[PDB]
Parts: sequence; C-alpha cells; structure tokens
Amino acid sequence: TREIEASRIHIEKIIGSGDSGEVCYGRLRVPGQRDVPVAIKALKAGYTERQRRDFLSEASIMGQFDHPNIIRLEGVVTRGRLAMIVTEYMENGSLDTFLRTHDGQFTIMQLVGMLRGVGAGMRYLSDLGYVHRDLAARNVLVDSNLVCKVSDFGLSRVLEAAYTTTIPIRWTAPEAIAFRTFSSASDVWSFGVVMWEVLAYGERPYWNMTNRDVISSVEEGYRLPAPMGCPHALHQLMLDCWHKDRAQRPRFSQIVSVLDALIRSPE
Repeated sequence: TREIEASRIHIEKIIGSGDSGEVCYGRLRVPGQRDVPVAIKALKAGYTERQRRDFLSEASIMGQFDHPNIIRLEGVVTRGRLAMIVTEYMENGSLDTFLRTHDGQFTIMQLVGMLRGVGAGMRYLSDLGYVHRDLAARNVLVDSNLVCKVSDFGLSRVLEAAYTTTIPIRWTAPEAIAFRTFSSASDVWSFGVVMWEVLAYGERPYWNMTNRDVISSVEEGYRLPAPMGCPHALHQLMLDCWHKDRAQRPRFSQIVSVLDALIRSPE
C-alpha cells in the first residue's frame, strides 16, 4: 500500500504553505531499507471536506506519474483525518532560488540540460492530457545530480483543448489571465518564462514592471529580452513559446526536440 502510518515519519522542518497548508521535511522509515529523506505537503487542521477532496485527488493523479522529470510520490497519510502527501526529497530545492544562490556557476550546456528535463516532464504530462497551470522555476525542484523535476500538481487538471477555472501574472499566458482559458499551450507560455528564468539565473520576470504594467505591455506585444549569454536559438524558442496566438506556439514535443538538437550540436 501507499498509505503510510504516522510513526514512520520523522519531522525536522515545518513551514506555512499559503493559507491552509504546510510543508515539512524529514525522513521516512522503510522496512528493511535505509531511512528515506522526504518532503511532505499537508492540510492543516480545520480544512473543509472540499479541500480534502481536491487534496486527495492531487495525491491520486501524482501517484499515477512515473517519469524521470516528475516528482515521485512516496506515499500518503489519509487515516484518522490527516491528509499529507509524501514525496521524494529534492536536495537542492526550488530551481529559481537554487540558481540565484549559485549565480554563474553552471555552463550554458548544463542550463539547457536543466531546461530539457523540465521540457521532458511537461511533454510526459501533456501527452497524458494534463495542464499544469502553475509552471515556474519556483515549482521545478532540483536533485543532487542537477536533475530538474516538475512539482506541485495542486492546480493540475485534465483537458478534453482548453479548460476554465471558475493567477501568477508574470508566468501566465495572456489568454489565461484574461479569459481563464488554460491549455497545454498556456503551459508552453509558462515554459518560455521558465527558460528565461533559468538563463537569467533566477532573475524575477519583468523586474522593472509592476503587475498592471506586465498585463498591458504583454498584450501590447512586449516580450522579455534575451538574458546575457543566451544563444540565439534559445531566445527564438522563448519568443515562439510567447506567441499571441496559442495555436502558433510549439508543443512540448517540439520544444524537447529543439533542446535535444542544441545539446547534440551546440550553437
């Protein structure tokens, strides 16, 4: 089973996660194996049946993912009114703060490899028919071997292709901001911004702009400028992710083949 009994969990750090969540780090006892470092996300006491239902579906979809660039579910705690999601521990945490704290320490090739990994995770996810809706370097986690994994499936929904939510402005496609239409193509817009963050080593997107300036400038056709050191094909790929017409944006499959080509024959 994936249900974990509470005494198997050792907790050493607990942090607020917005309004009614917390995130913990610690270790998990695993029968006949060394203790496994884990991250945990949980609902705090007082949650509604609805939050419980959404939380447990998030756990349920995550549990079906099996890919090198998708965070692994270790298991769940659901008994006795607890609701925690236990995932593999990622030594180097969030990608944006990781690069920010190691500024200039990687080669462009290593940074492209990181991006290709995020791209592979998103291709896996979109092929299954999920839209993420919250893709950002803050939600990409880094392991000890610099492997990037897509995380945080709380806003993830299945498509039929679009989806309406009955938002993080700097990473969201304008059609999703404006009309709440989320698609694999709006995740592709978000991926472009991630590409930008990575090449800028965790610089804040549109750092010179207020939120309302972001919305109006982007619809007027403003695009993030290439970060220093960014290869021309990489910038072009970003710009393509940011087409005004969602149908003109590359699909993740194409994004991955483009990155693979630049890893194989560097420009």
